[PDB]
Amino acid sequence: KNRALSPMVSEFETIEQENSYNEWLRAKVATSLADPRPAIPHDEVERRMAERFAKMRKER
Amino acid sequence: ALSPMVSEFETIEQENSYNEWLRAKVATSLADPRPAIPHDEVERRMAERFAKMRKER
Amino acid sequence: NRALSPMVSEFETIEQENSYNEWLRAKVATSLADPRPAIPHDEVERRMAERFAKMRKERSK
Amino acid sequence: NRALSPMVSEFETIEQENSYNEWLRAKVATSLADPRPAIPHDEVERRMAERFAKMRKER
Amino acid sequence: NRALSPMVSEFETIEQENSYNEWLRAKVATSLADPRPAIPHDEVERRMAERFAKMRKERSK
Amino acid sequence: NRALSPMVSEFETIEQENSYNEWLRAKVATSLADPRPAIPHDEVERRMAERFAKMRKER
Amino acid sequence: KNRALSPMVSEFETIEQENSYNEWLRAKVATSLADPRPAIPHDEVERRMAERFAKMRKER
Amino acid sequence: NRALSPMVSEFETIEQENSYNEWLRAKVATSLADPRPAIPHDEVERRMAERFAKMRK
Amino acid sequence: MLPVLWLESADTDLDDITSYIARFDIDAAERLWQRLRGCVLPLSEHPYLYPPSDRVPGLREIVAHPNYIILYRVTTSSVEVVNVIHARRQFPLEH
Amino acid sequence: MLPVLWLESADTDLDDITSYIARFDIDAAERLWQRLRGCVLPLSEHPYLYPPSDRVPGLREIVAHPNYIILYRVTTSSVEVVNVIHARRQFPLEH
Amino acid sequence: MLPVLWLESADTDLDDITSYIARFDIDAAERLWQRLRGCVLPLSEHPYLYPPSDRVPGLREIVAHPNYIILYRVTTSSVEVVNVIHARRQFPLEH
Amino acid sequence: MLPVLWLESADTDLDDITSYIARFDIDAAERLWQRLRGCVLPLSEHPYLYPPSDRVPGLREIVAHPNYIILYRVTTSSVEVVNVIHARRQFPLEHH
Amino acid sequence: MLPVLWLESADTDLDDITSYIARFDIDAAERLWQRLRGCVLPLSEHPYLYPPSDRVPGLREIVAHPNYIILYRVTTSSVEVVNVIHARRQFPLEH
Amino acid sequence: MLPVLWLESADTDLDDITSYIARFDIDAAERLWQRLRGCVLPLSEHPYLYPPSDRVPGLREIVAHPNYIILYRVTTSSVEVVNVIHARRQFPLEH
Amino acid sequence: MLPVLWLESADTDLDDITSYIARFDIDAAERLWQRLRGCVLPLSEHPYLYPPSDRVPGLREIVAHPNYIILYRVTTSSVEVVNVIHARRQFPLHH
Amino acid sequence: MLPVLWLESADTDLDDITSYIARFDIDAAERLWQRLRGCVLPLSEHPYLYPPSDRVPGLREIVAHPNYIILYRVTTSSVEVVNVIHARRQFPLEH
Repeated sequence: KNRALSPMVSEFETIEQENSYNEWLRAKVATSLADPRPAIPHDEVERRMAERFAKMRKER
Repeated sequence: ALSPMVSEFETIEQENSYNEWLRAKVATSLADPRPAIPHDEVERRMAERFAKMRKER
Repeated sequence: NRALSPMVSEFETIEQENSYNEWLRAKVATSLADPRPAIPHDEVERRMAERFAKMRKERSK
Repeated sequence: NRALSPMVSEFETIEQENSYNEWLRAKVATSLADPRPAIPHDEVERRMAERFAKMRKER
Repeated sequence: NRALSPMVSEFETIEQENSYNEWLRAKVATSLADPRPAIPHDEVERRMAERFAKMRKERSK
Repeated sequence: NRALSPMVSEFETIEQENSYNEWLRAKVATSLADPRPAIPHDEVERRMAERFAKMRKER
Repeated sequence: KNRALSPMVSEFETIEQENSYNEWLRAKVATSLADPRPAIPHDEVERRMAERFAKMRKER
Repeated sequence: NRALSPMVSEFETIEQENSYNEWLRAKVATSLADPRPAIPHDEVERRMAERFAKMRK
Repeated sequence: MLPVLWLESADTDLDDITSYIARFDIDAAERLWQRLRGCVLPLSEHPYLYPPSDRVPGLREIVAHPNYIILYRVTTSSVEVVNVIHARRQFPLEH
Repeated sequence: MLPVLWLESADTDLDDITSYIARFDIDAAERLWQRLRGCVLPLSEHPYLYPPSDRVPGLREIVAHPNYIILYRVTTSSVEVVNVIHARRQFPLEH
Repeated sequence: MLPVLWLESADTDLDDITSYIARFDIDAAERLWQRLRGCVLPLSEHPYLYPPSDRVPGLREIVAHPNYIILYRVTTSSVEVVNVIHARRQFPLEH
Repeated sequence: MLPVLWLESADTDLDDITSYIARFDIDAAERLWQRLRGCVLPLSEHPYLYPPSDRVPGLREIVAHPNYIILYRVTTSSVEVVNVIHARRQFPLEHH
Repeated sequence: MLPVLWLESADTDLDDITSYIARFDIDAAERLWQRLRGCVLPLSEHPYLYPPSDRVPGLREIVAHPNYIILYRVTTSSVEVVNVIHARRQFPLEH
Repeated sequence: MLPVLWLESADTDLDDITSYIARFDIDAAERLWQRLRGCVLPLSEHPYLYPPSDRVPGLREIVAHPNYIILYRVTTSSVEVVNVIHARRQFPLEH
Repeated sequence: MLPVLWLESADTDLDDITSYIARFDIDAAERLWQRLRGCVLPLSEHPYLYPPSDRVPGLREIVAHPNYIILYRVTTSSVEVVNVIHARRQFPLHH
Repeated sequence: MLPVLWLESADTDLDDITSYIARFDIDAAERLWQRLRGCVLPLSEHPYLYPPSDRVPGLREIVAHPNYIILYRVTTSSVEVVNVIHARRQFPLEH
């Protein structure tokens, strides 16, 4: 039995929504932790973001 | 017109209405003459309110 | 009353724990209600240091 | 030995207290001898979280 | 006075550097003589916020 | 190009600013492309000390 | 009574001299902790030091 | 030459200081020219522990 | 270190929010109080941790929960919690 | 001090979120990245600021914005950002 | 910082505990006073260090020694030591 | 600040203590872990908050609970939790 | 942690600098304030980061921008921002 | 911490700058090196202290002096000083 | 992090030491102040670099120069420099 | 973290010094080794703590004891103790 949740007691609208989300989240994390690529320094994420925005703005 | 990926508000008129409510709520809150209470008095009240709730069941 | 494991509680039974916690709030409630003022930590240090001075001079006759 | 006052000691007698302390040093010696690397706090968090989950579930 | 390379000094002459430094010492001495207490950083932000807002209203009218 | 106030910018015109920044970007791009290894800071200190020592002895 | 000390073994020439120095130091510390004046921020010491050097150099 | 005050310098003359610093720069240059590998701090600890043990026999 | 203090409006916000949630789920109410309390007390050593508010100049906002925001200010002598509000609804309201 | 690193998955998340928001408002995208950036960099000096995750033991959750959560872990050698997710929907999705 | 103060009843506790102990082992009475003194002094700079009390809401408990607890509260202006009690016996009694 | 780490011995003690208390009262076990965890994490910003141990040189003692002590030490790079023990009894030591 | 305060003269400097810059480019004035603000708040946790000033003994200078310097000092109880000036010209003045 | 390294280009920059200044004033050149030196070494414990560069994405700029800027980057294993340039002129060059 | 403070006695120590040296060499005295200053400010982020003094219980000694020792202590709220002495002779004997 | 290594010359110095002292007072030899060891071990987390040497460029000096100096340097990959010398006498001397 699904239950509706008040928007002052949950960011989810039904317990099914919430349970589904937490299972998706746990799965998303498991996948990220299993990737074998090395982690990147914060400032390279900076570089990538800076250039992505630059790319996006070169359009209109 | 705001995508829920973009904003916790659905439009700019509903955002601005919330922000004006907030600003007025704060103004009111800051004007009150009553003294601030230390954090641990808040803890004491919170403990009392939960205790009262749990009893009444 | 039913015994508690000494890995579970610092009290031997539940009655003994409740007896303690009621005593404790009663002791606190008294302390907070006392009209006398609070004293700086330094005064407690002095009082204590003098209370030991007296003790050891006493144990010397 | 002879009994210590419960307001003076957490041990019932001196012999009991010295036994504990020798036991305690033995424990510390073993722990520092363990060749395994220390784990970050947040991995202890996750081991605890799972040990409570399995306990609770098996009930 | 003696002229200075734009890569030796941020000032053009030694005269202008000495004048600046005396000016700055004077400014600081005034600042620390002001009787009024210091204000929290977030009050400076509040004022900065409202001044920028003011400037933007005026600029749009 | 048009002049900017000395309070607003450390360049006198937009043209001068843009020039500088594309210069800087080029400079950095070659620096990073250099195949040689980075040197520890104390090696830089050693070289600076000697560079100054030379300058002084030449009065 | 006294012993001379090797310059490789001690920064003092004599154990009477080492002990004299250490009692002097304990005395010196004790009066410092007993002064009732407040401690001053590091930067104020820096101000005091700057003005003393500046005075010294002028006075020459 | 020049004598030096014991509160100005850990040396007594300006040559003794110059002599020491030349000797030091020499000692270092030799040290850096030795072609042997550095040893980890732990090996120095074990060596020292053994040297003291021998000395107490 | 700055001491942490709540304005009284902020405590009735807390009273209103947990009262309301508790009509549906007391544990959820008590879990939220535990979150809010744990967000606020480290402000005594990191008062500038959270960004200035865009909407209320001079205040700072904590997003404590996807549904709740704490507004606080850093004064000369203390950290004051000013209000606790739902992040997307105008709640709790004005009694 | 622990250095701050991002897992490649977390940066993909970043790329997915900002590109979608930019379909509507590039400015808002930049603002959110500016917020996310500001939540994680003080972890370098205060790794245990944000609370342990209830849903993913071993990680900690930053509620950076009422719609976005950062998941991170404190390792022996670094703070790693593991994922950036929408707080209410399952987004960014799989790839 | 907050100044540390003792309620008069705390100093009576501390008096009653030290005199009882010292009619056995006076150096033990002094060692304990040194423990309690050292537990309390850092409260001026870290008043929220010790956990909230579960049995007396609004106070905090220091477990200074396996047999002794310090109860204190942090105030608008001060840290106040409220009582010093045995942790398992009801001692000291009032008088 | 220093990062906080547990030696595997300390994690084992923590396992032994909570599982044993959990034979009787699993909430009491969970409350104790919450106390121990909250005693340790402040050490990251104030490693020297507790005085060196008289009986175990090199270590520092936290009395987290009238029945439980945390032993820890400060190193060049970290705060390390070394053991978690009963304050009064020789507990825990598994018999392997 | 030392809290960050501004002397009123430093806030006047700030008012005059941002005003003058905004007569030409208001977005540059806002960008400069954001740089100044970001130079100053890490002083709360690292007050001795910047070099002691050689022209004004007892203060320290941040070169926040090729044209602007922040002069500040570390007191018993706080970091105080004392003045914000142009690096090359005798500006802001008079008042 | 992260150890501090210079790219060979930065040391050349540094040689070009000090040698040029030393044509006019060798003390000024030595003071400037002492300033640069003291800006760079604290990056080993606070690498994220200075703002991202808006001109060279992925680096950060120290305004060490109203005329000189240090560009550095924070890698996985080290802080790298990348270049030292004049803040307003295209100086020095690169060979 | 703790603030660095000097007891008035230690600044008198500094005054006399540098005065005496300056009779012979002002530059030597100025270089010694620069050394002493550089030994003391890193105490702010690492108050406990130096081990407890064994001849002055409560204090820690820095050997700042083969002829000068700094005695300091760590309090609940600050690093305090207590005295600056000559390492070998009983020197120095209001500000 | 950078590993702490000794050059063979440094260990020879340490052999030469402790053996000399041990002919008079072996406990003093041990105390000195304990002191040098203590100065050097934090170098793996604070390699730049001690100041650049004036007389040997590229190295740094620890005044470990009024009579003894440690010379060390920070390489790409490590901290290397280079020599241990008497602060005042040319000792130990060559082989």
